[PDB]
Amino acid sequence: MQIFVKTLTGKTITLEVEPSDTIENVKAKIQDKEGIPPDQQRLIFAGKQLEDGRTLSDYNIQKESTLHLVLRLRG
Amino acid sequence: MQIFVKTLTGKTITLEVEPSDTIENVKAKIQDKEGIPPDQQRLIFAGKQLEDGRTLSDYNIQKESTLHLVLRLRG
Amino acid sequence: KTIKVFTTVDNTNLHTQLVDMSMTYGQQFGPTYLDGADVTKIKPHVNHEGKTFFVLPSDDTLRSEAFEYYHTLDESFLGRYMSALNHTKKWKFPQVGGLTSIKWADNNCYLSSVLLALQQLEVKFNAPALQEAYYRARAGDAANFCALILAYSNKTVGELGDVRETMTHLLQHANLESAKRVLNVVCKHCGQKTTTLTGVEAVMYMGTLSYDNLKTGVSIPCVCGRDATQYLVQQESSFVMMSAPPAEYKLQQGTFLCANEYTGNYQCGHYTHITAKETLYRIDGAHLTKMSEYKGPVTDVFYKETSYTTTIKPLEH
Ligand code: NI
Repeated sequence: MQIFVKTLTGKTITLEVEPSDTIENVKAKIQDKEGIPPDQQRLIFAGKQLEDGRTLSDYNIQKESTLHLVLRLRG
Repeated sequence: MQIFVKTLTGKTITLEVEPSDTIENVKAKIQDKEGIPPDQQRLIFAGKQLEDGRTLSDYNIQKESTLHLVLRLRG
Repeated sequence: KTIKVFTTVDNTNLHTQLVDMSMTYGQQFGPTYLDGADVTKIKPHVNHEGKTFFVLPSDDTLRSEAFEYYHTLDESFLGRYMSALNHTKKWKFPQVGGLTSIKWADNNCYLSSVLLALQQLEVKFNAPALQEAYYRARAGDAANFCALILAYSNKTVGELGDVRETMTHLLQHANLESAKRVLNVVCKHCGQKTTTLTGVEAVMYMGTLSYDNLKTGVSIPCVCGRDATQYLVQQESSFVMMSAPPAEYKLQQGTFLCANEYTGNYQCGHYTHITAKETLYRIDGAHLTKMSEYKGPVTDVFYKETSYTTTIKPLEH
C-alpha cells in the first residue's frame, strides 16, 4: 500500500506500508527515508493530529492517502 | 540549580529551578519576586526567543546560565 | 420546504446542502457566516439560495480542507478570522512609497508595520489563505490579510501589540525550511561552543539592532565570570531581523533594508516604519516623511541576506 507524506511547504515523499503498520512504524520509515527523528515528527490527517500508538486502519487511511507532516524541533 | 535573570535595568537576579521546569514556571517565579505579570513577560537566551511550551532542558539551559528579561511592546 | 445552499471552509470547495427553512443555520451547520456576517441564529431566507456559506469544520472532509487551507488545527480559527475581518474590511489601505500601508485606526500601527515590512521581504507563505491574502495585500486589498494576522496571533482588533511577536507568529507559517544560522560562543577557558538554528529562530535576534555587531562580537555573560563573545559564524537566509528593546539608534542609507520605531513606554506606544531606497522614507500610517537619516527609539531593523561566511577563527586556550 503506497501512501504520501507531505510537508506544509509541499515537500512530498512516498512510502510503501500496510494498514497494519502503526504511526511509530511509518515514522520509522520516514526516518529511514529522509532521516527525520521520529521524536520531532508530528503527523496530521483529516485535520486531526495522530497518536503514536494507533494504526493507519483506525484513521481510515486508504491507499494514495496524503499525511501531513510538521516538525517539532526539541528546543 | 541557580540561574541568572538580567532585567532591563541591568539588575541581575537569581532563581532556583530544575531542568524539568518549563518556561512558564521560571516565568511565573519572576512574578513573585519582581511583581511582573507573566503575560507581559518575555524571556530571551543569548538573543534567542524562548516560548512557554518547552523547558530549560529542551533549550539546553545548563547550570548558572544567564537569561535576559524583556517585556512585550504595547504599540 | 427546503433550500439549496453551499457550505465551505476554504472558499474552494463548495459543499451542497439542502437547508431546512424551518430551522436556523445554527441547528444544522453550526456557527455559520455569510460574507463575514454571522447568520447562525437567523433562519434561511429564499434570498440566500445559491450563496456560499462559511462554516466551522464539523466532519473529516471539512476538517481536512480547513486544515489544508489555514495550516492550523484550531477549529475556532474562522470565528476570530471573521470577527477581525468585520473590522479590517473598514480600514483604508493607501499606497505609500510603492508599498501598501494602513490608515491609523484601532491601534493598527504594528499591523501596518508588519505589513509594510513583509512587503519589502522576500518570503513565501505556506498557508494558502495567508499567501492569497498576502498577494491581495500587495495588490492593495489587505483587509483579509490583517484579519488573518490577528487570527494567527490570537489578538483581537483594537488591542495594542508587538511587531516582533506578530512577525514571529507569522513567520511560523512562512517558508523558512532552508533558513539556517550557526553561531559560536567563546570564553577564556571554556573554549569554543557552537550552536545551530533553523526556521524562524534562524532569522530573529533580540539583543542588538546592529547586524554587524552580530558578525563582530556580542558580549554575553558566561559561566566563568568573564564575559564571552558571541558572533555569527554562518547565515543562510533571504533576510535577517535584528531586534532590541526600544533605544536611540542612528539609521544610515546603505546599512539596512527597513526598520521599525516604537515611541512611548511599555504602557502604551506608537509604531512608525522606516524604509530606505534613494533617501530614507518614514511611513506613519497614511502619512509619509522623506528623511536624510533617522535618530530615534527604534526596536526592529531588517537586513537583506543571501549567504554569509566568516573571517573569524578560534584559539583553543
Ligand atoms: Ni588560561
